Amino acid sequence: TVINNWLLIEGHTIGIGDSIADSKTYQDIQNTIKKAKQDVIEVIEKAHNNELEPTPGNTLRQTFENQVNRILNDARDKTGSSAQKSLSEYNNFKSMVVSGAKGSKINISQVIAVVGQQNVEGKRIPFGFKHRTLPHFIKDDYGP
Amino acid sequence: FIQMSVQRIVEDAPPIDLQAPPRYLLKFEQIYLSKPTHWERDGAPSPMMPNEARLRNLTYSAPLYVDITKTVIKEGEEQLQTQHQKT
Amino acid sequence: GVKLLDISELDMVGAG
Amino acid sequence: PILEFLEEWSMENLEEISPAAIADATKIFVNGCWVGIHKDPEQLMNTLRKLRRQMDIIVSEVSMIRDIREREIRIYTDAGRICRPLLIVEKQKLLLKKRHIDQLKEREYNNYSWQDLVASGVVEYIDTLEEETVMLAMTPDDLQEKEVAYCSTYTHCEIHPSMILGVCASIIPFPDHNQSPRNTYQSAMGKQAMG
Amino acid sequence: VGIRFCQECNNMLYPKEDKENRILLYACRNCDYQQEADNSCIYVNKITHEVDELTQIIADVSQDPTLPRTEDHPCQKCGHKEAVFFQSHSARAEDAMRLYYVCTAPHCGHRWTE
Amino acid sequence: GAKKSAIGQRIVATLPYIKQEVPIIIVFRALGFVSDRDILEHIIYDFEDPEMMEMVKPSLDEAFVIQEQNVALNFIGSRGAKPGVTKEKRIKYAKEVLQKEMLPHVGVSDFCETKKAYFLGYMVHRLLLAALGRRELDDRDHYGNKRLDLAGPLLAFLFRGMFKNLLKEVRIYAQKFIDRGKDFNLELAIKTRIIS
Amino acid sequence: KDILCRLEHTTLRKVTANTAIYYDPNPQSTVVAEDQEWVNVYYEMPDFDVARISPWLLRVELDRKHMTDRKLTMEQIAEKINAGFGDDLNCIFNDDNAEKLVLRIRIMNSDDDDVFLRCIESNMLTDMTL
Ligand SMILES: [Zn+2]
Ligand SMILES: [Zn+2]
Repeated sequence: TVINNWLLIEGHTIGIGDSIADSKTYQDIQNTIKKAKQDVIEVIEKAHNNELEPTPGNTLRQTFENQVNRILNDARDKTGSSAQKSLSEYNNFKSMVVSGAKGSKINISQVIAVVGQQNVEGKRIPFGFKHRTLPHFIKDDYGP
Repeated sequence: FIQMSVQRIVEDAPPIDLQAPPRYLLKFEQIYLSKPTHWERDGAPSPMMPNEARLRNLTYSAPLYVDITKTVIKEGEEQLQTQHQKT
Repeated sequence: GVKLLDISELDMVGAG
Repeated sequence: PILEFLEEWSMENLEEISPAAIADATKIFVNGCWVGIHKDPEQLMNTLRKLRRQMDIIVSEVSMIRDIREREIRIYTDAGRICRPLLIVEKQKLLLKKRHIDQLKEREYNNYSWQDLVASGVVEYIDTLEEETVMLAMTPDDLQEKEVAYCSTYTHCEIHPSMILGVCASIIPFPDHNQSPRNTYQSAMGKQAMG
Repeated sequence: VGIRFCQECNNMLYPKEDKENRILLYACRNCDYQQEADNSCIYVNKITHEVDELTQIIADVSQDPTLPRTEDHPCQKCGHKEAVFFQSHSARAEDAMRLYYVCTAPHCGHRWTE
Repeated sequence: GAKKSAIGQRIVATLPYIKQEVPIIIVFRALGFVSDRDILEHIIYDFEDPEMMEMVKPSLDEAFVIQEQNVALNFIGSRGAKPGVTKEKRIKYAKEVLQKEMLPHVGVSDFCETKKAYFLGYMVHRLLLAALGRRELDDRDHYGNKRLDLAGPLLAFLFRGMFKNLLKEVRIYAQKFIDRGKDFNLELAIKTRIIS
Repeated sequence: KDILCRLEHTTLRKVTANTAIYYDPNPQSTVVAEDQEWVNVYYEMPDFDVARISPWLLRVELDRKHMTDRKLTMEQIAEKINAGFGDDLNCIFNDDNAEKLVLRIRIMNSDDDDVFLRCIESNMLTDMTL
């Protein structure tokens, strides 16, 4: 009763301004994504030239998948952390997350910075078509 | 389905041939569909509008007719071939 | 193909 | 008519070939029935696509798939196959031009409609089987413009990506900004909505 | 490796030993037909199976629009710059992301690997 | 065991209206191809590929005892759903099953047997390309392998069986009158409701 | 890693590159020229060949990579095979001097004659444990 009645004086909301980050934050996120895509391309080129060596206990496909998966995971959480640092104290997403009322830090990162890797049965999207995930790509394309 | 498949289904069905004696043969050749029609208590055809079918709990259906050629052979080297139109 | 019949060519055999 | 056209062309029937000639030739299937073989598959497929795009002997819904790696040409004509129209692309250019758009602007009082678009060989129906043999552009404005090349050989181009959605999912405003379970929930709820 | 057929019934020639001469003969069963077996090898199976994919690659894949094309690797038989590159994507072409390359020039179906 | 895989893994085929899987080369001899070279010509198109040949060795070895079309037809007929008590009925039943039930889309006339043989070769050829890993296994939920029966094909499916019932009914009525030695009226023969 | 190799199940097929059933009726001779050298190294002294050894030959190649990885040597595979089959199979092996790790097998000279070796191959590849 007491907190609900005080909230009429305080009030609490959520809006577009709570999901907006400054231009510097967007530029940092885009730079992180460009770096991640570039190093994924380098890993792909190492794999194509037979320069990538398999780790103990994993085949070469598993080694490549582990490398690119950890790459995209660290890129995603770095972008999410940078977006979290950009949050103001009046930001309502942060107010609802720090209180534990609803949501999580991953929700803020996905709303603001990067939704991240989409996984099916614990792997990246499989080649439903002939060596393709969709008709809009070229065959044997393991890019993000 | 209506324009082609019904015709092909009737045509590719085996012709009927029977014997006890006089041989009988039956063959279906051509198919006809009228519009959706309702027959009242007296039996008068009228065009069945679909709203009437909704309101009166009828079935919005059209009748189906077929031309049936019956060829009877009375084991005398003759074949009497009578064609019932719109059966 | 299936021929269409107008309502006037339907004889009153369904009532008989 | 497909069998008649292929017999008119150099497709060799299975009855009139020794098995020695099958290894170096491409098998031809029509509705899954192996009809014969053909020794120059590329120009055959060019001819078939030319006939389909002109609404010649091949109707629009007939779908032709060339498995180059397995040397097969499967032609399908039966019902039940799902397809959708895609704009044809030639030399990184849409066959759709401003003249077609001008004719379609006066869709009334001109008798120029979608069927004339299909007859002009600008847009063709592609089925999910043939999509495997199709390199498709998402939007013509950027995906096929000259740049650092990703793919310089586009065979088709989408009309608009938003048409992947169904009926109840297409009334969602900004569905690409949502979580997809909630797109599904709205697709259920619009069915349940008053009106 | 060699597979041999009879000359009267064209049935499969099974290897057999003539111990009276200690000689291998590819004999037809149910046809009493015999040949001088000179291959001197009756069975083989490549469990390592490092079999070449350039043998399995068909040059007509140069015509595929969905495949990736590149100018980085010129052809070694005609010097053509454009080439189509792809992976085996097959069992017995075991897990390895290497690229096999096909010359895009017509009438030059040269295959190679880098 | 010890000698099962000594010959190696082989190819069997299970057909409609047969209560037991039959070896594939027996089916080919039943179609009328007794020479092994003719069969492998229908199966393997590149005879300079040893791997396909070692794949088809044990299938040939299993069916080696049968070496004639009539023997293979008797072999198939003995294993039918309703086996023939005599050899003639067994061969006739196997011939009918291969005529009408085995790959009918290829054809139903006897002269299409060659086409059927070629198609059957292609089928096992595809299996070999799956066994050697040269082709990917086809995916079941790949929607290119699907078809949608709409109102049209579905109503055709019903109408076929219902027209069968109607023709059986008018057959019974006409034979009832024919066995009695008298003529029948066609209008009364047709039970309309069987469709309606 | 040594203990890991000691307990992880390794069969013959893991370490073999390929095999081939030759004929080679005279065991002094070999159909393969490279084989003849070390076969003669094992044939100046007779080893169960004074009587007629079976005139078939089963020659297997062992992968150098898997042999080194599993810490396997040439002789102990032959010991395991002889333990499994007694002296029914006379087994010779090339001296460890090159990656071509060749092992020859024949049926005992006291001895189907040919496809029995195929049965033995299908057996030893899978079920036999190194
Ligand atoms: Zn013979
Ligand atoms: Zn070249």
